[PDB]
Amino acid sequence: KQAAVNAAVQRVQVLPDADTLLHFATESTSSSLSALSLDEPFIQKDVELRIMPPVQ
Amino acid sequence: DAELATRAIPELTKLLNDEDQVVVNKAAVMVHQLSKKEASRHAIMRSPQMVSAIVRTMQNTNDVETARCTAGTLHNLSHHREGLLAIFKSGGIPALVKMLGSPVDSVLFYAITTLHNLLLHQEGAKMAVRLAGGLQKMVALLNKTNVKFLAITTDCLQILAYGNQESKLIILASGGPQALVNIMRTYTYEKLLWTTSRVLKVLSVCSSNKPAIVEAGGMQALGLHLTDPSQRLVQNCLWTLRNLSDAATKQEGMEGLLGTLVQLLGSDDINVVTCAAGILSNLTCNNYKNKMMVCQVGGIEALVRTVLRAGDREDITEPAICALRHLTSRHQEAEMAQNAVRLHYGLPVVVKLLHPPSHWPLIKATVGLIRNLALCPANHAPLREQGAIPRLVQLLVRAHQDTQRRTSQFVEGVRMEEIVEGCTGALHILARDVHNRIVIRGLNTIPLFVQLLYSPIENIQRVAAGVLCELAQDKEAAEAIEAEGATAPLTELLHSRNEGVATYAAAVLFRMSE
Repeated sequence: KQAAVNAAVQRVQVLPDADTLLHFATESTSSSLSALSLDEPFIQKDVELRIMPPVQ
Repeated sequence: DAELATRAIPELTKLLNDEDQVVVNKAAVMVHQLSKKEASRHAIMRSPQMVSAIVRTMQNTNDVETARCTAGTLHNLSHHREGLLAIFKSGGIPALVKMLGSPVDSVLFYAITTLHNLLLHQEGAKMAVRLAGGLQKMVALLNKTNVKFLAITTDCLQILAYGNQESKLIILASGGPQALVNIMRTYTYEKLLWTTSRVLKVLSVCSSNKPAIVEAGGMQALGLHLTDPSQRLVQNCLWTLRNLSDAATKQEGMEGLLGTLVQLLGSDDINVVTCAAGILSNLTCNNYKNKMMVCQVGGIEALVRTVLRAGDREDITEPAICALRHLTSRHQEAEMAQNAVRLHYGLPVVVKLLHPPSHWPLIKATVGLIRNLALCPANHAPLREQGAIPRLVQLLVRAHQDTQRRTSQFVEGVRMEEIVEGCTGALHILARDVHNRIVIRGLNTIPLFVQLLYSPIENIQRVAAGVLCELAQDKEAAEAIEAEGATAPLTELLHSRNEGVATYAAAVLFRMSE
């Protein structure tokens, strides 16, 4: 084989690259939702309810 | 009141258990008027017989005026602990779930507010709403128009969905993703958008809900709020978009989201930058169109600026460098991107990341980025001037030496065999420049390259025979490869499965004599 053809078989050939995905799974990492406009008087929730965090 | 109404309470219980459903209606209006007053509200609440009569009326009633008055009593009682416990003990939950199927607004408004308070403050309420089938009913109500109602209904969904696989699947099976995506691209009310993004955030970690939010146009819909004043909404959309990103690789019509994230890399907020860098690496993954678009909106400069700004913070650096590696290969604008990293003074920082305190996953990513940057001939000399070659050789040798003691696993999640392949592959491309070849050879790396032809890994043989191929074009170097006893394994690698290894093996054999 010649030098121009041997350097061509090498040039025809290519080197790739792999694109890897990064897997993120974040589901856990103030000021209450305003109450609905209803025909009822303003009733305040017990202190034990608005002081303590919701049941997990 | 505590004496006067306590004797009028068992009277209204008898009147609610009456056979004539006209007397029951008059009684429900009376109990309703008494739930308005504080003193008598406590009296209804303290008696289990009375509450079980109100619950019993509600699910068996056909009259609408009684339905609202009864659900209105339960609404008033739900502001109290003993009231919540009473509603729960008396089977108020399956009764309230049934009321979520009524056409009357006042009833739905009372039933969802009561169920919300129950889910928030009563233990065992979550499981009771699930077993009762309340999720199908709640998702079905996302077609409504009152913004505050939607915000409560969406919060009920969040509380129920959080950490529970079954409830996430019910939401999905009942058209949840589409109904939630509709809300983001329609309403302006902040409390609704924030609560809706939280449900979407919870749903985004489920492997089946994830591709469904994507096909519902969720990426673009969450993309609409990244410019909003409240940071809690921007941040929740970002965490959701980040979770979804590894499944949105094939999604079209992403121009806007990509452009906004590129802009977000410049914020002074650490969490915004970390997320935006993470979303960009995934959306730049195997999608040539996204790669081309990110390069066109000033993405390369933005990412180089991000890495400079980050320093030792790998939460930002790893996805930013991965984004850069993807943008620097397999697309029409790769050549431009390769030059842009240099033109935006990116090479000094990219080479710096190959050195400690940087951990293994970042180094592996940086090596792959350098392989890509080395494809551009205008990067051949500046990469040499930053000291990339002696470090790539140092990384290669130490990694190979660890593979030799482990002949007779993972380190920080990376096999040392991957660092060998990566570094030898980066040197293979760097070896296209004549001066780089002198440097590589001067590092006494030829005896190592010959040893790498004997490895059981096909990909290491390919890059080793490849670097020897580029080095062998200069006669003094080819003679040194021959003097290392490379003729025997390269002749054995001529018979290989991979045509890439065999071509390189043949080229060195030719170059060593002729």
